[PDB]
Amino acid sequence: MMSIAQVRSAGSAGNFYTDKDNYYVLGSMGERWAGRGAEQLGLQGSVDKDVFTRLLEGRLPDGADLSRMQDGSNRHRPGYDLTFSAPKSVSMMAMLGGDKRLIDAHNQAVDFAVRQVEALASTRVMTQSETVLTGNLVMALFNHDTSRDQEPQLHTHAVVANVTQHNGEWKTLSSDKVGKTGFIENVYANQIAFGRLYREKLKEQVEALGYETEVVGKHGMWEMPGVPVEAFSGVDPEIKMAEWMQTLKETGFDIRAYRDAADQRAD
Ligand SMILES: [Mg+2]
Repeated sequence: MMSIAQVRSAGSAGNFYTDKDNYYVLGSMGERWAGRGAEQLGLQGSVDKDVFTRLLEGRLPDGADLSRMQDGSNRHRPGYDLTFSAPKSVSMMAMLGGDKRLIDAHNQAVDFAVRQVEALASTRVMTQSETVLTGNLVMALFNHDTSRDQEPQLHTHAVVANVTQHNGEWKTLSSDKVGKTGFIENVYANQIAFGRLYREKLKEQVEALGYETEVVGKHGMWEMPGVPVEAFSGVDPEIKMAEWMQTLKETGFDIRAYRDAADQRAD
């Protein structure tokens, strides 16, 4: 699924997305830049925290600056956070099960969905304003491993900076409340579909690995049959991790055998 929320403020955002405690189980954040806007800025690969933070403030390495300081406060909205969450069975198998290929499958599915989101990129150019498609965004993807309930959950925070290049200049992303022609409005209207696109893309890959899937909800929500999702549904990263492993062992589920059955059943 894909959750949508506005990024709070430049600083705390920087700290949240790169906070080690959010990806302790994964061991890595696996962050990377994405979006045609990023390639145009020369931003590729790993994300430097200072550059990411300044970007959320509206300051580009390009030299362009969209910050609007009003008595110590920046009124430039940082951007949006689109979170793609993998199904519980995948998260368990990836993080507690050892199958790292599923993390990679999760990334590729997220990468795929984010491209379709980028196509909605637009800016407001009042000639009466109007929205004009831009087709480029600057994004930073960060992987986290825990849900709000402290259960295993592989999810990627797709942070979309509030900037976009139009006719050479960097402008803020479109916002149209009334006609709902703005970028964010178009994202909301397709929230389900995008989360759907990500899930479908992830499903194809997991099935190519030899894994089975089963629809457990609406809009195609699915889980890998047989995985004890139940056990994980209902302060110190190291202790939390030890607990997850402990409650899993107590489910009696033989993870490795599950993996081998997928292998001897793939190709
Ligand atoms: Mg998180």
